[PDB]
Amino acid sequence: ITGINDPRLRNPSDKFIYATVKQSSVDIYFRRQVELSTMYRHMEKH
Amino acid sequence: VDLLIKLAREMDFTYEVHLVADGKFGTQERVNNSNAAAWNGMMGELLSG
Amino acid sequence: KHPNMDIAVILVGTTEEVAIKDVHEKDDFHHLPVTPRVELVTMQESDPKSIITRICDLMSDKKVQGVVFGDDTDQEAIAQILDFISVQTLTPILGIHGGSSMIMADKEEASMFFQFGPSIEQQASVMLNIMEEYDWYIFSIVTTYFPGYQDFENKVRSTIENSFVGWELEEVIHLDMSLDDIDSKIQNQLCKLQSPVILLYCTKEEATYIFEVAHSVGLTGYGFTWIVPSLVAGDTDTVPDEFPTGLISVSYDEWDYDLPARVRDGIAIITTAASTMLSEHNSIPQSKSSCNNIQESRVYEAHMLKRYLINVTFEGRDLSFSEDGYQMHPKLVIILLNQERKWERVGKYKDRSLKMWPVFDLYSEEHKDEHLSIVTLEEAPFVIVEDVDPLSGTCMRNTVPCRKQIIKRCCKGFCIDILKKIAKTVKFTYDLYLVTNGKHGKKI
Amino acid sequence: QDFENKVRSTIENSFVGWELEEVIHLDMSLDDIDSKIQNQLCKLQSPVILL
Amino acid sequence: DPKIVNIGAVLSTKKHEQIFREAVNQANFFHFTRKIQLNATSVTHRPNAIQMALSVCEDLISSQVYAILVSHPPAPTDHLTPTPISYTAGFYRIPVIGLTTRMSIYSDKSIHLSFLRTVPPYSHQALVWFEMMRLFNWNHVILIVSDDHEGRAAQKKLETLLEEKESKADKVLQFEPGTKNLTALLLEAKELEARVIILSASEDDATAVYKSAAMLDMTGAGYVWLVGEREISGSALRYAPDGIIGLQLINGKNESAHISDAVAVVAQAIHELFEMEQITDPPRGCVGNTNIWKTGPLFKRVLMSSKYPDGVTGRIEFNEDGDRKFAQYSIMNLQNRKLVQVGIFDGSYIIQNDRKIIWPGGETERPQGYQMSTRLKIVTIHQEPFV
Ligand SMILES: C[C@@H](CN1CCC(Cc2ccccc2)CC1)[C@@H](O)c1ccc(O)cc1
Ligand SMILES: *[C@@H]1O[C@H](CO)[C@@H](O)[C@H](O)[C@H]1NC(C)=O
Repeated sequence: ITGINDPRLRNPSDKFIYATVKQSSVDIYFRRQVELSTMYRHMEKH
Repeated sequence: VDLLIKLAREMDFTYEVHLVADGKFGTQERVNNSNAAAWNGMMGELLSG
Repeated sequence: KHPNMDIAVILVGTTEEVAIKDVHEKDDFHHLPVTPRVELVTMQESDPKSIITRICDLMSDKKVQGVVFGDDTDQEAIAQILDFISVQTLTPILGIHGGSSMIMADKEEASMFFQFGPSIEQQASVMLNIMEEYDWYIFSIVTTYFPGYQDFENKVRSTIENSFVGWELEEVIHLDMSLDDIDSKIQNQLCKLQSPVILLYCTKEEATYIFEVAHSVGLTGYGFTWIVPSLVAGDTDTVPDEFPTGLISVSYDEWDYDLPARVRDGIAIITTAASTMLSEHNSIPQSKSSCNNIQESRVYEAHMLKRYLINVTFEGRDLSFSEDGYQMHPKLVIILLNQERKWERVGKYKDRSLKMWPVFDLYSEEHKDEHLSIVTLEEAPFVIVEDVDPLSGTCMRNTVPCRKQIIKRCCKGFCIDILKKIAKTVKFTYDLYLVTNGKHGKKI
Repeated sequence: QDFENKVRSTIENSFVGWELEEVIHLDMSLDDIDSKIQNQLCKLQSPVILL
Repeated sequence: DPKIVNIGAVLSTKKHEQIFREAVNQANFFHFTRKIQLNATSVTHRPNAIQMALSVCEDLISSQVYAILVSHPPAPTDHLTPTPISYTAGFYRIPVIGLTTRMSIYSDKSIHLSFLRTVPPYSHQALVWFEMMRLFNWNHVILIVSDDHEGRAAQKKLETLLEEKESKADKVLQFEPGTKNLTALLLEAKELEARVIILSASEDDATAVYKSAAMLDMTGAGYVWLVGEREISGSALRYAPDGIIGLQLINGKNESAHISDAVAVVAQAIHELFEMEQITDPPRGCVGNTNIWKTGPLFKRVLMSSKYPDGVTGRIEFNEDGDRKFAQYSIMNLQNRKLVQVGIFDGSYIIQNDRKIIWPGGETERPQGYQMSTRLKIVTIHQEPFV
């Protein structure tokens, strides 16, 4: 994973999972922040 | 814990510890009207006391 | 043995002296255990004294156990008045049209009052669905001190927090119509807001003043758009043109079902509640109606009726209420002010889901005119078609809708983003779909 | 606008990125019931005003 | 030519009606009668809400009242018996002024938008408590409220006062009315370190509160009690604990002083009003008018801003909600199981009467609060590296 901004994240795939805990503060980072707000949803899955 | 007891030797306080019921630390949630309930988890315990 | 209930209904207005009398009440669904006994009365123009006097007058010894109210009027206040009588009588009252249907302050729990207008919360939800459909993400709210504020602000807050999209709430404004202004204090605030999409909430009369002031401020023009709840549009029969054109608002449809059909719904609800309450306790709901004296004994027992009456179903149709007394999900129509004085329908919305007709560049611009539909094809990375989450029911984040004739597909990618920035800069709206024959152009 | 023009040259020539926010032209003639001057003036958010 | 401008009111007794008319005539005599004259109309309280509302639409509004005054009836029925008028006048935006309604539910402009009063609500009593809290330096307290618009409003007001400071919710405790046993909630209260308590409830509820509180011996020293006027009064007084601190609004019982003053203010407001043009008379009679009265909100605006600081009741100014400002209360103490004035509160500053301070249990002087907690309850989560 090249960076915090990873094209691989930016290029999400159903085939390549990226996983987190719902209600983890990271999720709060995803919801509160507008700039990456699109990217949150892919993480939300699984 | 070692930090806490380090403080406890440093600080006048005495400590009793219990883990929060919810596995989550805390997050805002629940009902719509006004602002309702409070963030679930240990943080919620802190405000609740 | 024979359990005949006592009921009364009133119509105000109707644009007739000799308003259509007793059109309904004709036996339908007679199977229901209690048969209705109906007394119908009409009164021409509304008053607190006239209505209070008449409703108590019909109460007399008559002992009516239910009332339905209906009006030609645009008046907000009426519902509350009848509600007050209900609080006093503990006699159920509901209304099928106009002002009674128009929203009101949160009803006293002990009190029994119902409205066939939509819930404030529901309406706010529909307003949000409308904004999401056109993907207008950034918006502000102008409100007034009229009841339901903060139930509305809260409802918007709840509805907004949950969604993934990076929408922006810019400002919320609370201005008292009371302490009416020399200051044009409303002008002084309203002038501040820069946001493109505005939700307004107030009494029918207040909307006029706020709009004249907005016309002075320059808020009605050119790219800004306004969205409104049931109250302002009211009947929709009469429309001061002080309201700007392109004004967007939701209301109940007259065309789908006429007022007598609606009254039939009300009667059906009252007698169904009576039948269910009967089935439970085998007990007559009938009670002494007279307001002047103390409320009749065992009327205090009536609470359970409300408990029974909240959800009622007949004709394969649900009347289910909400704790506030608005019906849970009446069918609703998305309406716009067509050029000139027309209120012309744009959308239909029901239960969970909403459907709207126009594709693109919705809604006579001085700088420029018409609308542009666009076609594309899927290629990676540049134009990517994705299947939208079925649970969500509509596209998420950067994804913009595109349709393919063969089903809604969600397009996002390089072309989508470049197009999006371009649309933002040149300021026009557009409809996007997918090509069928031959993808990128081919010569045979 | 000659005032505007002189300012446009003076402000423009300099390397610095100062910002002109709004320029407002209002006729004292056709005196207002509308408080059109209030309606314009209320809008501007800038800290420093040349009148 | 003279013009007769009517006023209307609902009052407890015919004697008070005569007092009303007398005050009105004093207003006429002392202000220009050539330009304008004031006329008085009034009616006794009716048994139900409905007879009275009908009275307003028929007996009063037919006289074209520019404003209405209202007072609590001789035997209070439920509460907020002057609820209907605020609604009824409100339709036409006719300003209403209550004399005796200290009820808080009228403070929200939304539901009652025509309502003004010559007395502050029970919620505004918190102004005292904050000042009280301010003097004694207890930042830590506990709040016990009944669950209703009244209690919640009190909580909102006090918390809003605290918001200027770092927000202080030391603890807050909500109970629902009509509940005879409150013991568990107080058991929860003792655990909280802060030893000072403040409560708002109805008399009947307060009986239960003190009854439950005495069982757990929270009435003892090291604990402080602050309360509303209603709490010290009635059956609640009988079961009340010693050393409690209490409040009584001045001239709260008297309608008449408030009558003379309210009418004086109305007169000043009108005479100030007619200085303005594009005025319209209020609607003649309830019948046939579905429309509001455009002047009414303006009449409200001037009337809220209407000064005239010299009055029989005290200083007069009105807050945003139309509630009165700068009212005066008399602090009360329970010494020897009897009510005594330890001090009196007027304006924004408390005043200390010569009487000795009493605290609950035996104290010559004992301002004690907050104790200290010798224990820390610590919480954690299951995270592998640090736990
Ligand atoms: C809600 C209305 C007052 N509201 C309550 C009383 C009702 C008249 C009535 C008379 C007799 C019996 C029952 C009811 C008329 C409507 C007012 O507060 C308001 C209006 C608009 C606004 O921005 C702020 C406040
Ligand atoms: C003055 O009040 C009396 C009631 O005492 C009433 O009869 C009369 O009509 C009133 N005058 C006006 C002009 O309203």
